[PDB]
Amino acid sequence: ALLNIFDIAGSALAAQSKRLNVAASNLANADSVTGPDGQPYRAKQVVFQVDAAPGQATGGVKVASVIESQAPEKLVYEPGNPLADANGYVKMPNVDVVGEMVNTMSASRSYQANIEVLNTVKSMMLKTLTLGQ
Amino acid sequence: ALLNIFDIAGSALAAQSKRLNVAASNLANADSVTGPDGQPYRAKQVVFQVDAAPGQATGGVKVASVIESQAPEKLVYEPGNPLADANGYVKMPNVDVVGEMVNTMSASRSYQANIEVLNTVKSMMLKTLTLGQ
Amino acid sequence: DRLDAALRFQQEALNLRAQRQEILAANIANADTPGYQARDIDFASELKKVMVVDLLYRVPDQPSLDGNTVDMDRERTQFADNSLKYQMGLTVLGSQLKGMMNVLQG
Amino acid sequence: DRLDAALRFQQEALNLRAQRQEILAANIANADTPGYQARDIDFASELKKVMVRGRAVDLLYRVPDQPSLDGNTVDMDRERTQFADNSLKYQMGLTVLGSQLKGMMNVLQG
Amino acid sequence: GVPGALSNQPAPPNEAPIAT
Amino acid sequence: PGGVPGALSNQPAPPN
Amino acid sequence: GVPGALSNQPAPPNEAPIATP
Amino acid sequence: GGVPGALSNQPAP
Amino acid sequence: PGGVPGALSNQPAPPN
Amino acid sequence: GVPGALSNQPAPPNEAPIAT
Amino acid sequence: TVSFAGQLHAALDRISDRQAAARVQAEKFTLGEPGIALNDVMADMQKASVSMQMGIQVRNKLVAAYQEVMSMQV
Amino acid sequence: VSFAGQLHAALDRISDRQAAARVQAEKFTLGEPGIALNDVMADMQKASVSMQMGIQVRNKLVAAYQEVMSMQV
Amino acid sequence: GIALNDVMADMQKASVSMQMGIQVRNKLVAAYQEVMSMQV
Repeated sequence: ALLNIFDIAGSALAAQSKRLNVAASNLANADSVTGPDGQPYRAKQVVFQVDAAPGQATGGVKVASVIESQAPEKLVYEPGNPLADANGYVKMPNVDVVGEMVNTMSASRSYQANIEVLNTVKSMMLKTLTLGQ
Repeated sequence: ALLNIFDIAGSALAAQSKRLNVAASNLANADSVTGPDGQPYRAKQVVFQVDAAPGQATGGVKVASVIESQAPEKLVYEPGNPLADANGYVKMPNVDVVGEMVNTMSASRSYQANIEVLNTVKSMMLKTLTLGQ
Repeated sequence: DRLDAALRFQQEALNLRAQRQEILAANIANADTPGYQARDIDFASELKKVMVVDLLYRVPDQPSLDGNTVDMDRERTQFADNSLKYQMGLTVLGSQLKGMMNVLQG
Repeated sequence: DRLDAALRFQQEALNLRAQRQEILAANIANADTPGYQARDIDFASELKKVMVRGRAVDLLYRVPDQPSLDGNTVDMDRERTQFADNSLKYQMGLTVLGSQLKGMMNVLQG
Repeated sequence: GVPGALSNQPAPPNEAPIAT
Repeated sequence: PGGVPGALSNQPAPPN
Repeated sequence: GVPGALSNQPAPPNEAPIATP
Repeated sequence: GGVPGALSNQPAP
Repeated sequence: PGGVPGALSNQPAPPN
Repeated sequence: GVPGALSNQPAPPNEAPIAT
Repeated sequence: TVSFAGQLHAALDRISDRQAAARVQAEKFTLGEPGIALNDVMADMQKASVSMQMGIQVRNKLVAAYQEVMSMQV
Repeated sequence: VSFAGQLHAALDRISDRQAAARVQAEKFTLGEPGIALNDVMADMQKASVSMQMGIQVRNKLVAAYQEVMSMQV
Repeated sequence: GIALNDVMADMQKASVSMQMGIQVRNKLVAAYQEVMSMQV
């Protein structure tokens, strides 16, 4: 379907968009006490894999799944909350602020770099077709 | 012997396309952490050789092989990510973004130059075919 | 006519590229409609069918709240690719017609 | 004459496209004129009338999209889109008419 | 009719009064 | 026919 | 399967409840 | 060979 | 003997 | 030799060391 | 029972119906009727042009052959 | 082996080259992997050049035949 | 192999030589027929 460069750069754009979405969702839920069921929000992470279609030669980036972080959930002593345990510590998400801003900046700069790569390739693509005519 | 220019410039175009593809693959995976085998993505680069069989004076260019770039793997301290080292040193690819962008630009320019060579050569072949007429 | 048989493949490819271009632009235009599904066609299978259309839903990537499954990046890349392939088909068809012409000119 | 009849359609369509381009340019030039209702012509019906009767178009008002306090009907997005489409169709008419004339000329070429 | 169609009759004048 | 274009004809005015 | 593939089935509606039903 | 060109159709068929 | 074109062979290489 | 001229002997391999 | 005049009439008909079909397709596309595509219009016009060039070249060859035969002396 | 045989061989070679270029172009338009646009465009270029060569050879050959048949005996 | 440069040049040279032969033979044949159309 897609040309190889198109597929690689578009996969890069989609992967960076997914990472930015995960960062934004984490930054929104930084102060959430409960979900829809009664469990604390867990910071999400996105794992980049190389989609090496040929044997070890090249390939874009794919995202296998969005994993839930395994870090000590923040404990805040609020015994009056219905979600407090026997000891009374309500669970707050493990979303760090600085890491998510850094992730947003890095995802934006990778997105823009891949956009520039596509823009650069495009002129050569259109100029290839003048070879025959 | 203007026909050999077709082969020379076509080989050059194919080699520059392969180089641009490899550079774009490296750039799109600068943020990757995992490969299909779990290994960290290693930045790769093509090798250019003169496409001359033994006894041939000058030919085009050919891609001998794709080799892993020689650079230290970028160590990141994240001993919370499921992928880690003994001391929590996540290994990230050694992609130098500026180098890859410059490589993409250079490949595009060389590609366009070879296209111009092919165009003017075809024009000359037609004019030669209109020798006496 | 034998002239049709020679130019049938490129004409059908060009028409299919134009139709898929229209479908992709419709996907772009209706990006903000809540509940709109992103539709597309499988170019190779439909080209087989015409040489010898049905719309297939695009697999959503991110779940939106309004039910819109149109992704900007994917369809922008597909739109650019379809434009490039339409230009390539125009080039090939024009080259074939120009060759058939210079065969006759004299 | 038959040479007129065979070439009449594309010439009349080209003239109508030129007139409608003039009307669209008048609509765009009047984009800030208060109390100006955007005008246009229906190309298909006018061309059918031109062919059937023989060679004063009916200027139909464009329905407004959104109300403006100054009474200006000209919607610039629709006007730009129709201007681009009209220009493209005018190029098409030029190309087809030139193809017909060049086919006749190549027939006459001995 | 359609917001961007063609009609034979001018659109009615639009006025914005302060109070009705 | 027409009038001032822009600012003076795009604000609510008293009847007159 | 892969995001961006082609399927003959529309995706299920995207509901996001605020409380558990 | 091992590396497909940038201007080639997606290796993934 | 050719080599890697572009960035790798135009940056100052290590001594050995 | 004048740059752009033609000579039958190849140019020597050039190197840019970091430390002498 | 073959007929050279009949064959020429059939060939001229083939060319004329091809040209008329392309012309009518352009007619409908200019009139704004849905279902007609610009690339198809251009391709059909170019096909008609190729067919007419075929006819012109065959005419040239036939006329040259006839003139050379009739310019002979018995 | 003979002049007619050589002309038939040249026509077959030119047609085979043109058909190969066309088949590769159709394969690329099909979406099958491994076919690069560079090779398609270069092969179409080569096929066009070969067609033009055949046209020129035909033109001259016809001119020479007309010249020979014009000889007065 | 042989390039268009050589193919076209030899093709033209052969055309020129064939035309020269045709013209010289035509002159010889015309002279012979003029001699034989005599009246003695």
